[PDB]
Amino acid sequence: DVLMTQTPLSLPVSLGDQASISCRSSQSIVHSNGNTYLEWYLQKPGQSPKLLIYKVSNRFSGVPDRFSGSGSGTDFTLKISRVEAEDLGVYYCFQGSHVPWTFGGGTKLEIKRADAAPTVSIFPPSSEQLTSGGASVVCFLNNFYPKDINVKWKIDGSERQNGVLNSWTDQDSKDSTYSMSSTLTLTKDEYERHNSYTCEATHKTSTSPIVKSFNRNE
Amino acid sequence: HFPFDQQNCTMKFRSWTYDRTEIDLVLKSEVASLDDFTPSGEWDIVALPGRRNENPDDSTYVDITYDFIIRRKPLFYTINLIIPCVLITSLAILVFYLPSDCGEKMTLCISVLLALTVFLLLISKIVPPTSLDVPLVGKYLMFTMVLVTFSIVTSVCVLNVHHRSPTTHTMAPWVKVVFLEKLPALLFMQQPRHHSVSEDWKYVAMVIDRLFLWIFVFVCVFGTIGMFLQP
Amino acid sequence: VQLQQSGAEVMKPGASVKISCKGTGYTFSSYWIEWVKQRPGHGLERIGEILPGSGSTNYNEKFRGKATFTADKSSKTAYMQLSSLTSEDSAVYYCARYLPYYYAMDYWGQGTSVTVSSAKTTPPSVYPLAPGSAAQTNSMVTLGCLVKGYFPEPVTVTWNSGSLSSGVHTFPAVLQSDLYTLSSSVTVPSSTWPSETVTCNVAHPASSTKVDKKIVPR
Amino acid sequence: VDEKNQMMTTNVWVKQEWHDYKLRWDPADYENVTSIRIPSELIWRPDIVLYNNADGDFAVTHLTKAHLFHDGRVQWTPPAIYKSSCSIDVTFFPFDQQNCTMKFGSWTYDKAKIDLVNMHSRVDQLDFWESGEWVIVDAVGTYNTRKYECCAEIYPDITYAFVIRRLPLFYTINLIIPCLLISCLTVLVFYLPSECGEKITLCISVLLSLTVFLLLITEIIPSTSLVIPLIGEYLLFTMIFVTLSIVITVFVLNVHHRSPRTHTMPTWVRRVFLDIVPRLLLMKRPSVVDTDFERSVKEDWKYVAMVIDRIFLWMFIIVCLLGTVGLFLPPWLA
Amino acid sequence: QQNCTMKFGSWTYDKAKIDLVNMHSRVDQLDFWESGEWVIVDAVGTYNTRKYECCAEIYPDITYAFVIRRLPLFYTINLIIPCLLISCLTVLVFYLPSECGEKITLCISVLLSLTVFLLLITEIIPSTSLVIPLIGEYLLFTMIFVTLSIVITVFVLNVHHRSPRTHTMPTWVRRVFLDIVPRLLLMKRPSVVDTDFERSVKEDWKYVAMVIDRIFLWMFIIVCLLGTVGLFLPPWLA
Ligand SMILES: *[C@@H]1O[C@H](CO)[C@@H](O[C@@H]2O[C@H](CO)[C@@H](O[C@@H]3O[C@H](CO)[C@@H](O)[C@H](O)[C@@H]3O)[C@H](O)[C@H]2NC(C)=O)[C@H](O)[C@H]1NC(C)=O
Ligand SMILES: *[C@@H]1O[C@H](CO)[C@@H](O)[C@H](O)[C@H]1NC(C)=O
Ligand SMILES: *[C@@H]1O[C@H](CO)[C@@H](O)[C@H](O)[C@H]1NC(C)=O
Ligand SMILES: *[C@@H]1O[C@H](CO)[C@@H](O)[C@H](O)[C@H]1NC(C)=O
Ligand SMILES: CC(=O)OCC[N+](C)(C)C
Ligand SMILES: CC(=O)OCC[N+](C)(C)C
Ligand code: NA
Repeated sequence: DVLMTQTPLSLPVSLGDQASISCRSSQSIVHSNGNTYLEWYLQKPGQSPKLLIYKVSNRFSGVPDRFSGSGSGTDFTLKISRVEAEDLGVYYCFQGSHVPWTFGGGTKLEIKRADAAPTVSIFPPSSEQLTSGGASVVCFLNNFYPKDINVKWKIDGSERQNGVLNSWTDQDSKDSTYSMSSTLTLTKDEYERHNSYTCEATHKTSTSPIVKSFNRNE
Repeated sequence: HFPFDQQNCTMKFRSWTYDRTEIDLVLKSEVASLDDFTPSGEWDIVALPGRRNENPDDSTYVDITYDFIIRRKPLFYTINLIIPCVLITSLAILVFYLPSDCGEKMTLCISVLLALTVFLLLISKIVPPTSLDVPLVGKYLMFTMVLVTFSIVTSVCVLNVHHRSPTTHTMAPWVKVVFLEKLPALLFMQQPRHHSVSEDWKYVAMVIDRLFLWIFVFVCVFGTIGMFLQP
Repeated sequence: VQLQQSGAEVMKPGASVKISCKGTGYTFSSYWIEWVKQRPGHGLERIGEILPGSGSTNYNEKFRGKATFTADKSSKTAYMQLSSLTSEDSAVYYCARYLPYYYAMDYWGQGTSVTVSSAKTTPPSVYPLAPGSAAQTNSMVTLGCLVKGYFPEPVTVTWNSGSLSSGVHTFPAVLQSDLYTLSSSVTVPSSTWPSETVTCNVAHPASSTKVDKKIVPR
Repeated sequence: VDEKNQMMTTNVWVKQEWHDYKLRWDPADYENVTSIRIPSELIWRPDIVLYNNADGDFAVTHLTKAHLFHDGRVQWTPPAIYKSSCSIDVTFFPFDQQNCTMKFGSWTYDKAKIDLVNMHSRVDQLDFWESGEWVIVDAVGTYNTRKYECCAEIYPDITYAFVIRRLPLFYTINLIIPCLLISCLTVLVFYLPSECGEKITLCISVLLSLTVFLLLITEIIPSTSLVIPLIGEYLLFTMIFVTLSIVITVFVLNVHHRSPRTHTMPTWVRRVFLDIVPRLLLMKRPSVVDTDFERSVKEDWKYVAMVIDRIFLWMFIIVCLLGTVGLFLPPWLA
Repeated sequence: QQNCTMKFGSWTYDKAKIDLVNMHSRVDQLDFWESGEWVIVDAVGTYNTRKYECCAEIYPDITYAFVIRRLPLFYTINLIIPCLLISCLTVLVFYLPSECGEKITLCISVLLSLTVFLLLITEIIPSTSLVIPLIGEYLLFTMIFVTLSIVITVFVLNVHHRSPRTHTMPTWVRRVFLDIVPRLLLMKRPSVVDTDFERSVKEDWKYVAMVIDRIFLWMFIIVCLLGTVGLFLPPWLA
C-alpha cells in the first residue's frame, strides 16, 4: 500500500494568513492516463469529511476559490489564500491511483493569537465522595494558549504519577484557548492518610512551574 | 503491463440519421447500470461512466460515450505464463557452474534458449500485434534470450580453452600471471597448487566460468528491476 | 443522493457486529462503497471497498480478515461484518460513494459509532464540586461539576436551562478503568456566584436518566 | 460446450402454447375442420427471449407455422440454435461436471399480462441426438419471478439448468496418461550415474515436455482466475520440482568432476558424506586401499557426488508420492 | 509499405448517363480509428475511364490507392532479433574443440531453428512467386551454409579421430597442414618431441583437424559478414 505522509502535524496560522499543507507519497502515484489522482478532504469536529480538491488541481463545485492544489510525481501541496473561522479543521490527502487507496496522516489546522496565561484551580472531593466511599481530586486549567502546557501531580514533596488522567479540550471559538483537566482517584482508606497534595504545572509563558497545594491534615 | 493490465474500452453511441439540430441525446444517468450484471471471472469491472460530448466547432455533432474501465484478474496468466517463464529463466545461469568435462554445456544453454524463444512467440500470439508498446514480460524475455546467446558464445570459448594441452597450444606468461594468480584471488578461488600444464589449461577455463557466473548473477539479479516494475 | 448508516452499536469483546450503509437517489450498483474507520483519537483509515453491482472487494492490509463486505441489490444496502471485536475496534465508521478515476468521495454517511466493552448500561453518578476552603477569595473563581461511573456515550452536561452557557468548559469523556466520566467548569463573577444560583444539569439518554443536583457554596 | 469461450450451443424446440380468444370457430360450420396450420407471422405471439444470450439471437428466428385449434388453442414449436453463456468450472477436468443455464421469459409483458406455466418439469429428450462427449445428468426448468430496476412490474421467467457430465476417456488417454508417463521420469535423474553424461538431457527433456503439456492444457480450459484445475496445479508443481532437480543435477555434476589440482576437500565434508550419510542411506562403501593420492581423492569426490544423489533420490520420491497422494485422493474420496 | 487499391464505379450506367465527380481527391480521415499496426501514408482517389469488351459504352470509375506503411516493432521483436541471435551461432561450431562431443548438437540445433523460423515466416507472407522477402532469402542462405558446416564438421570429426592403427598420414597432408596453413592462420604449434609413435601421430591428427576447422572459421566469418551487408545494405541505401 502506498504510504502517504503529511507535514506539519499541526499548522497554527492566524486569520487571513497564507496556509500551506504538504503531502508526500512513498511511491510515485502517477497513472498512464496523463493524470495522477489525488484528493483533499476537510473534516470539521463531529462531522463527516468533505471533498475539496480532486485530480490534484481540479476544484470541486461549491468550494471557495481560495483553495488550490499543485504537485508532481510524488510531492503535492495544498494552498489556502486566506484563512477563515469555517476553515478550521483537519485536512487529509487521498490517493486514488494504486489499489488499495490510502488516506493521508491528517494535518490539524489552528489559529494563533496572543497567548494567555492559564488559570489553574484545584477542587477536593465532596461529601458525596466520602459517603459513597471515594475521593476524587481534579485540577483545572482554563483559557490558556498554546499547547505548550504540562501538568504534574506533586503531593507533600512526593511526586505521584499513577492514576493521572489527561483530558484537554480542543481549541475554542470565542476564546481560541485550550483547557487541561487532570484527575486522581483516591479511596477512603487512602484519602485521609496522606497530608498535603499539590498540582504542579509548567507553561511557556511562566518558566517556573505553578504550584497549588492543600493539606489533607489541614 | 500484461498480465496485470487494465483496459479502457469505450462505446460511442450516436444517431446515424439525425444531427444535433434534430434530436438531442441526454444521459439518464452518469454511469451505466449494473443492476443485472453477471460477473465475468476473467475481467473485473472498475468504472462505467457515461459522458455526453458536443463539438464546439461543428454544432451538429452529439454523442454519448461510455468508458468501460476493466481490470484483468491475473492469477490465470500469473500461473500459466509467469511462473513457467521465471522457472526457465532461472536456468540461464547454471551453464557457468557446469564443469566443462561433463560435455553437456551446449545441451543446457541451447535448451534454455529454445524454451525462451517458444515462450516469447506464445506471448506474441496472446497480445495484439500492435507496435505502440512492448509488454514488459516480452521485453524481459527478450533480454534473457540475448543474455543466453551471449552465454552460448562464452561457453563455446570456455570449451575451446578447456580442451587445450601443452602439445597443441602454448600459454603466454601474461595468461599465467593473470588467470592463475590474480583473477582467482579476486573470486576467492585460491588454486591449491599442491604441485601438469594440461590442468593449468583446465583451471584457466574454470576461472573464466567463475568470472561470468558472477556477471550473470549480478545482471540476472538486477534483472528484477526490469521485472518487479510490472506488478 | 444520500447514504444512510445504521445506528450506534455496543458489543462485547470477541463478538461480531454488522453495520449497514443504504444509498438512495443514484445508481447504487454502479458506485463503489468505501468504508473508513476513524478511531476516536485521530486518523482516517480506509478499510476497503465493494462494488454492489458485482462482488468485487478490496481490503487494506491492516484489515484483511478482520472485516468482510456483503452487498444486497434488491434493497440498496451494503454491509460490513467485523469479527473478533477487540478494544481497538471501538471507533466511528463511515460509508462513502466512490467511482475510481472519475468521481471522488463526494457523499458520506452520517457515521456509525461502535463501542467494544464488557460493561453494561450504567447510570451516571454526578458529584458536584466547589472551591476549597483553603484558598484566597478573589474577583474571579471557578466552579466544579463531575460525572463518572456511566456507560455508554453520550452524556450532556449543561447549566440550569442554560442559565450560564457562555464560559462553560466541558471536557471529553475518559475511561478510568472500564466506565466513562466527564468534567465541566465555568467562571462567574465572585459577587454574583453566592447571590445568583448556578447548577450543572446532567442528562444520560442511554440510561434514560436525568439528574439536577444544585451546586451550593461549601 | 465451449470451455475456452464459456458458451453452450444447443439445438432446441421451443414448445409454446397459449389461448387466442379471437381465433375460435365452430367446426360444424366449416366441413368439420378441427385445426389448421397458419404462418406464425399472421398472429400474435409471445416475445419469449433468452436473457443470457452470447454470440447468438435473443428471440426465435425460424417462424414455422403454428397449429391452431377450433377452441382457440395455439401451438407453436419453432426450432432454435441458442448460444448461451455459462460459467465453466474445470477444477476436476477432465472429470468435471458443468452446470450451464438458459433463462427464458417475456421481454415487454409483465406477470400481469403474460404468465408462463411450466409445460413439463424436465427438458424433453425423446428426440435427443447423443453427443458422445457429454451426457445430460439433469435438465430441469425452474420458475422464477423478480423485479428489475427498469420497470415497476414483476417479470416471470423460466431458467433451465443443464447439468452435463463429461465422458473422460478421450482427454484421459490424450493428456492424463502422457502426463503420468512423463512424471514417472522426474526422479530418474538422481539414479543416473554422473559418468553417463546424460543427466542434463533427461532432466531438460522432462521439463520441456511438462511445459508443452501445460501449454496444451492452457488452450482448453477457460482463462478465468477463480478456480485452478488440479491437473494444472499438478503440472506446475512437477515443473517447479523438475527445475529444482536440474539445479541439483548441475551442482552434483560440478561436485563429481573435482580433483586435488583444482579443489580441496575439507575435513567436515569427508567425515559427513563418507561416514555418516552413507550409513544412514544403507549404502556401504567397499574398504579400498589405494595409494596414489591424486587418483584416490578423485575417487572420493566421485563418491561424494554419488552420496548426494541418493539423498535427493529419497527426498524427491517421498515428495512425489506425498504430493500426488496429498492432492488427488482428498477430492476423489469426497 | 503496401499499396492496396479500391475501385469504385457504377455497374450499369455508362459515362453518358452517370458521371462520377471526385468530391475530394484524398480519402477523408477526420473520424479515422488508429489501428496501431498500419499507418496511412497517402490515400488519393484517381478518376479513370475505360471500356470493357462486354459493352459498347465508356464506363467511368474512381480508384482509391491506399499507401499504408507497417510499424515494424512487433515483428522486429518477434521474428527478426531471434533470427539474428540464431544466425550469430552459425560459425561457433568451428571454434568448438572436437573432443567436446557437442559440435553436431550445436550445428543441428542451429539448422533446425533456422528451418522452424523459415516455416513460421511462410505462415505470414502470401504464397506468391513474383517476389521473395529478403528475410526469407537470408534465412535460406544461412540454412545452406549451416548444412555445409554440418558436412564439414562431420569430415573434421572423422579426421580428428584418426590414429596410425587405422589411417596413415600422407606426406603432403603433413607438409601442408602442419607447416604452411598454420603459419598463415597465425596459429603456432608448440615445439615438442613426443616419443610414442602411436601417441605422437595421434596428436598430429588432432592438430590437422584443428587447422582444417580453423580455415573454415575464417572463411565462414567472411562469408557471413559479406553476405549480410551484401544483401541488406543496398536496399537500406535507397
Ligand atoms: C479512458 O479513455 C478516454 C478516451 O481516451 C479518456 O477520456 C479523456 O480523459 C481526459 C482526461 O480527463 C479528458 O481530458 C480532460 O477533459 C476535461 C473536461 O473536458 C478538461 O477539463 C481537461 O483539461 C482535459 O482536457 C478527455 O476529454 C477525455 N476524452 C473523452 C473522449 O472522454 C479517459 O480519461 C480514460 N480513462 C482512463 C481511466 O484511462
Ligand atoms: C369430425 O372429425 C372428427 C375427427 O377429426 C370425427 O371424430 C367426427 O366424427 C367428425 N364429425 C363429422 C360430423 O364428420
Ligand atoms: C446448477 O445450477 C443451479 C443454478 O445455478 C442450481 O440450482 C443447481 O443446484 C446446480 N446443480 C448442481 C448439480 O450443481
Ligand atoms: C500505388 O498503386 C497505384 C496503382 O497501382 C499507382 O498509381 C500509385 O503510383 C502507387 N503508389 C505508390 C506509392 O506506389
Ligand atoms: C419493459 C421492457 O421492455 O423491459 C425489458 C427488460 N426486462 C426484460 C428486464 C424487463
Ligand atoms: C451493362 C453492365 O451491367 O455491364 C457490367 C460490366 N461492367 C461493370 C464492366 C460495366
Ligand atoms: Na528438441
